[PDB]
Amino acid sequence: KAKELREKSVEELNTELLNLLREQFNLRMQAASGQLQQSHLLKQVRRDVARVKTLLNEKAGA
Amino acid sequence: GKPRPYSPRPTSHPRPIRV
Amino acid sequence: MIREERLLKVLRAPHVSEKASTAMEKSNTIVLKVAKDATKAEIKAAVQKLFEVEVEVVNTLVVKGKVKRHGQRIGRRSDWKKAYVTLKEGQNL
Amino acid sequence: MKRTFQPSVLKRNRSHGFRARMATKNGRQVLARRRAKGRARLTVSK
Amino acid sequence: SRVCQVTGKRPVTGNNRSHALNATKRRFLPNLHSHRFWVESEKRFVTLRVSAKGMRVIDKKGIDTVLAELRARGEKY
Amino acid sequence: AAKIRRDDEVIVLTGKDKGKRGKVKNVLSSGKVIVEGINLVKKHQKPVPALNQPGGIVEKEAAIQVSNVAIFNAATGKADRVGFRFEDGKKVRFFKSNSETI
RNA sequence: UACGGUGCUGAAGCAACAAAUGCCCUGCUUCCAGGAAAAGCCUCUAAGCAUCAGGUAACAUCAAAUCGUACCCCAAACCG
RNA sequence: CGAAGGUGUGCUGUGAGGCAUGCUGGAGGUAUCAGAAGUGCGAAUGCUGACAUAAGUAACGAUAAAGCGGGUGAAAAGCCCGCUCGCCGGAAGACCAAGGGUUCCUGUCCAACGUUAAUCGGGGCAGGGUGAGUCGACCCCUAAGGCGAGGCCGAAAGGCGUAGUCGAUGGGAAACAGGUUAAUAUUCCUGUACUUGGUGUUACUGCGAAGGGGGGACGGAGAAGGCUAUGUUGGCCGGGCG
RNA sequence: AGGACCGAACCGACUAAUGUUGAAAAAUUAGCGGAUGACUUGUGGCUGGGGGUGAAAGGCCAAUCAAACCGGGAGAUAGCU
RNA sequence: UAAGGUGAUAUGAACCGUUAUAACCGGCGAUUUCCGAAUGGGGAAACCCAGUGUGUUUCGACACACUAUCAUUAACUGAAUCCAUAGGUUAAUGAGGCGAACCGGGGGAACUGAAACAUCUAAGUACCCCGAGGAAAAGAAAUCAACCGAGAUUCCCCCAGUAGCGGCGAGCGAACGGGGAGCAGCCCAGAGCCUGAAUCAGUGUGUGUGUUAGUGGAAGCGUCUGGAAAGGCGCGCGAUACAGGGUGACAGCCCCGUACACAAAAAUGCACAUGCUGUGAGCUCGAUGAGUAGGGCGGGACACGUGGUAUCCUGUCUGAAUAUGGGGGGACCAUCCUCCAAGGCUAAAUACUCCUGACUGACCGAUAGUGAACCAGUACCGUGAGGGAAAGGCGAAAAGAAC
Ligand SMILES: *[C@H]1O[C@H](CO)[C@H](O)[C@H](O)[C@H]1NC(C)=O
Ligand SMILES: [Mg+2]
Ligand SMILES: [Mg+2]
Ligand SMILES: [Mg+2]
Ligand SMILES: [Mg+2]
Ligand SMILES: [Mg+2]
Ligand SMILES: [Mg+2]
Ligand SMILES: [Mg+2]
Ligand SMILES: [Mg+2]
Ligand SMILES: [Mg+2]
Ligand SMILES: [Mg+2]
Ligand SMILES: [Mg+2]
Ligand SMILES: [Mg+2]
Ligand SMILES: [Mg+2]
Ligand SMILES: [Mg+2]
Ligand SMILES: [Mg+2]
Ligand SMILES: [Mg+2]
Ligand SMILES: [Mg+2]
Ligand SMILES: [Mg+2]
Ligand SMILES: [Mg+2]
Ligand SMILES: [Mg+2]
Ligand SMILES: [Mg+2]
Ligand SMILES: [Mg+2]
Ligand SMILES: [Mg+2]
Ligand SMILES: [Mg+2]
Ligand SMILES: [Mg+2]
Ligand SMILES: [Mg+2]
Ligand SMILES: [Mg+2]
Ligand SMILES: [Mg+2]
Ligand SMILES: [Mg+2]
Ligand SMILES: [Mg+2]
Ligand SMILES: [Mg+2]
Ligand SMILES: [Mg+2]
Ligand SMILES: [Mg+2]
Ligand SMILES: [Mg+2]
Ligand SMILES: [Mg+2]
Ligand SMILES: [Mg+2]
Ligand SMILES: [Mg+2]
Ligand SMILES: [Mg+2]
Ligand SMILES: [Mg+2]
Ligand SMILES: [Mg+2]
Ligand SMILES: [Mg+2]
Ligand SMILES: [Mg+2]
Ligand SMILES: [Mg+2]
Ligand SMILES: [Mg+2]
Ligand SMILES: [Mg+2]
Ligand SMILES: [Mg+2]
Ligand SMILES: [Mg+2]
Ligand SMILES: [Mg+2]
Ligand SMILES: [Mg+2]
Ligand SMILES: [Mg+2]
Ligand SMILES: [Mg+2]
Ligand SMILES: [Mg+2]
Ligand SMILES: [Mg+2]
Ligand SMILES: [Mg+2]
Ligand SMILES: [Mg+2]
Ligand SMILES: [Mg+2]
Ligand SMILES: [Mg+2]
Ligand SMILES: [Mg+2]
Ligand SMILES: [Mg+2]
Ligand SMILES: [Mg+2]
Ligand SMILES: [Mg+2]
Ligand SMILES: [Mg+2]
Repeated sequence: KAKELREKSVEELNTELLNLLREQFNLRMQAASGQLQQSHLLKQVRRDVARVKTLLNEKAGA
Repeated sequence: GKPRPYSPRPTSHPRPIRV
Repeated sequence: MIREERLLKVLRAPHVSEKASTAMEKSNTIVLKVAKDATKAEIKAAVQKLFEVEVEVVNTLVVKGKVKRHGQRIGRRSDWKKAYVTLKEGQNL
Repeated sequence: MKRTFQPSVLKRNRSHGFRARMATKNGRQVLARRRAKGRARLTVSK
Repeated sequence: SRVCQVTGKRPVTGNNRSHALNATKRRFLPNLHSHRFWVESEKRFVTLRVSAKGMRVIDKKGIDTVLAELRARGEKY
Repeated sequence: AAKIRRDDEVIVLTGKDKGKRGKVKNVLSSGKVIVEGINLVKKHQKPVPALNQPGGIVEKEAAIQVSNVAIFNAATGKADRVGFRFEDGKKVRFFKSNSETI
């Protein structure tokens, strides 16, 4: 996901961040409720948000 | 061993004075 | 107007207890664990946008973490914020 | 009997607190000594 | 502080010596005087805190030259 | 690199189970390896209510120091030492006293 | 009645007298030892602004955040 | 095929000592001849740890005081429930500030803690619990006092202080009764209120400050009248006939 | 009217007994003095060690005072034990 | 670099990876809350409250940036007051705080010793303060010497516990000269000629060589005792590797290493090379540091306590000659010798170790060694500064004792 998301534009990567943050809220809700056996999903999305925010800074200039 | 000694505490009787 | 990015970081969990259960069936109120820096306005914006329900008033309090002992080594649980979120007449969560 | 320690958090902080220490060079030397010794609590502030 | 602006003379420490040669610490203070000097460049009076010795240096070098030295060292007058 | 790896067929050089041959099931970071049917121990398993209903004196394999097992050459029919070479880019493992890649 | 406590209904609900150290009272009387400050508030204009800003009133709508709130507190929880 | 160390035994030298070996122990030890010393302990009211003694002695912390039945339990003088008795009641009741900080409530446990036992607890463990436009803080405002741009002063460090800026123990907007939780409530609910500011609309219009004036705004003591909180009695209503 | 009188709260501390390895490193009990004042008390502030403060006792300045406490000079020095 | 991974107590859960995007290691980036110099104002540190300007607004509001102080410089502005100056605003650049020791400077004890004590000592020590650097300081003779000469400074060994100083007590204590380490000389006080030519500094760009990950790395079996072999016994083998560590008892050959040989995409240190920018060499002529030297008074520093006391520093009052001149040669004078103050710069030998790597010990081995082998500057004590512990070992393996 380090080369795939790098092909995307800033106008295609912000919406992607607004899909992950939303997914992270849904997983955080499911986890607290008692549902979700797949606890590893929490880390995948948290690290995926990091990747996307990292590329946003690279696209900006820094 | 021995514990740290106490600071002065009230005394019941005056030491007798011999003079 | 508050960013959706901020509105997705203020609701941590639904709070499960007898008082939360009673509040949800008596005073149509949902008890949420929320971010410690979240405001009543941010809670009232997030619930409306993420649960698609109509919010009347948010009441908040800060729960002070307990001092617990784990193998004669003193520790302290983190303080967290509790939101009593009152919905309208007929909405349901 | 009234004992010597009569607690007041305001007086404690004003007399011995972090900002009181920082206000004078001698107070800053207290902090320097305590950091050098490696105190977990520099002042009463905590 | 008790510092001559011209020369830089300041309090120095020495001893009082009695007949029996008892040494007690004393200070030697400069002969400081606040004096209004007339400059023939800035048609103005300049108030310098100066030693009696510093006033003799101004009489010898001239106020213009001495004020130039103060600006060089970066001392406001 | 590691001279002994997972799936490798090894022989035990020292211990109660000396001469016995087995496959390494896993390698621990503490320089120890689990070899199937080698360093057997009789564990007294406590009765758990949640996961695994019964107790019973369970027979399982204990870790053995990696320096207590040698790679089994198969050809010679005895313990051998592992060396390292470069045969077209990749780092491979070879036996000592014959010189054949694994 | 799970003997802890829930559900349901509901009479009279007035008067007289007494009465504070509380209220009227930041009063009144009197005395000498002669009894904070500043803002909110009210009012006045100056520079300035001129059928604009702003002011007043009514009506409508919106906002009032944040932190404390448990519990002990003449005491087994504070200082000893 | 058993090192050091430990513990017996035998032998041995003038002594400090030495040698051998049973048992314990389970991995070190070290001849000889030299070399170097943190090199030898009974005392120092020595230092640290351990353990004695007095001694199963004194004491168990207000002389307000208990008794019994039932319950739970392995066990009940102490816990729970009931009846009685006694004690406080300008407090030994109730609500706070300060200070403490979970001690609150529930379930569970009784090693240690509780001067006894403990099923109990402010003890252990786990879960719960603190809801505000109106209460308080924050906030606006100042007091003593603090800090203090420039400034004045001082060997250095620094000291003092102006403009300022902080600083409550004082001044400054507004909510009440009833109901509710195991544990919060002027905060939740019900009923009925109130305050301040923003925006918009409509009408009418001199608005505007860091400045001026008013106000805020103040002592001790004493006295009297009018009141209410509150109490008492009667009436009223419900129940009672011992 | 009052540094007026009697007397609770409140402030104090004259006497006695108790206690003295205490219930308590200054108290308890019974009496006792002041109790509108040179009164008492909450909160905060200021004064710093040869210095403070003292209706003055060398009193008090964190259970320490004819020179606080803490660290340093420091292993002061000790013709003494 | 890799077949294993998701730090520890600490399992489990859900997973990731196995020929390369798992994890791990290194270079370079990104992110980097709040407090703290803390810097937008305030404050009882980790909190409270703003202004300004952008951009976004679902009109409820939201996001990001900037706003300390002082110094210097520049622009604009600007009093009493005519010019002006002070003052004000804005911008740019720098500073601020922290840190073991070493270093230079500003201040500076007393106990103690003198068998009392005051001169003296302790000691320019402790301590406080300011400032700097990787070192600092010092430094290119107004120096010594002795009629012969030496040739900046610093450090070491001698000279020597000598000469001296000294209530001539207690004590203090040189220099000359010699042997070493190291070695380096320059610039301004100025005008012209000629030209930017020597050389130290940034600046990229190549070249080697270090550093920050790593790679390969020899050779052993049988038997005996035993729980286990690395031990005994037998017979082999490697050695530029028998340093060291680990492995069920003591292993050159089981493992990790070790000798030895290799390694860098990226960043960076040092040393050469080569462009660019600033810097200005060389030659001739001239100049040669004044409230200064010296003096009187009071102190201080010189081993040197005022003494017969040179020399240095200066708080105070004075005050030359300035090369045909001036300083010194230990009172002072003459002679002779020697040097040129009152401007500055300068590497090396020297000092130190908070911190990093390797290696070493007739150093300690749990009351020792750090206070701390252990979740220690912790618990605990104190209002505070500050004080300040105790506490290591099952086993080879948890096989940590089912029933
Ligand atoms: C106790 O002795 C001290 C001296 O150590 C005093 O003298 C004190 O006053 C004595 N007290 C009694 C009650 O005699
Ligand atoms: Mg002893
Ligand atoms: Mg509400
Ligand atoms: Mg609240
Ligand atoms: Mg009264
Ligand atoms: Mg309450
Ligand atoms: Mg009590
Ligand atoms: Mg030994
Ligand atoms: Mg030997
Ligand atoms: Mg000894
Ligand atoms: Mg002994
Ligand atoms: Mg003896
Ligand atoms: Mg005893
Ligand atoms: Mg007896
Ligand atoms: Mg008896
Ligand atoms: Mg008895
Ligand atoms: Mg009792
Ligand atoms: Mg009973
Ligand atoms: Mg029992
Ligand atoms: Mg009883
Ligand atoms: Mg009862
Ligand atoms: Mg607790
Ligand atoms: Mg309770
Ligand atoms: Mg007990
Ligand atoms: Mg409890
Ligand atoms: Mg003031
Ligand atoms: Mg200033
Ligand atoms: Mg000031
Ligand atoms: Mg204010
Ligand atoms: Mg107040
Ligand atoms: Mg309650
Ligand atoms: Mg009434
Ligand atoms: Mg009276
Ligand atoms: Mg008294
Ligand atoms: Mg009494
Ligand atoms: Mg009287
Ligand atoms: Mg009376
Ligand atoms: Mg006397
Ligand atoms: Mg005292
Ligand atoms: Mg004294
Ligand atoms: Mg000394
Ligand atoms: Mg001593
Ligand atoms: Mg600030
Ligand atoms: Mg700030
Ligand atoms: Mg403010
Ligand atoms: Mg600095
Ligand atoms: Mg003496
Ligand atoms: Mg003596
Ligand atoms: Mg230098
Ligand atoms: Mg000559
Ligand atoms: Mg390798
Ligand atoms: Mg090898
Ligand atoms: Mg063998
Ligand atoms: Mg062994
Ligand atoms: Mg000259
Ligand atoms: Mg002179
Ligand atoms: Mg002279
Ligand atoms: Mg001279
Ligand atoms: Mg001379
Ligand atoms: Mg001579
Ligand atoms: Mg130790
Ligand atoms: Mg031991
Ligand atoms: Mg404390």
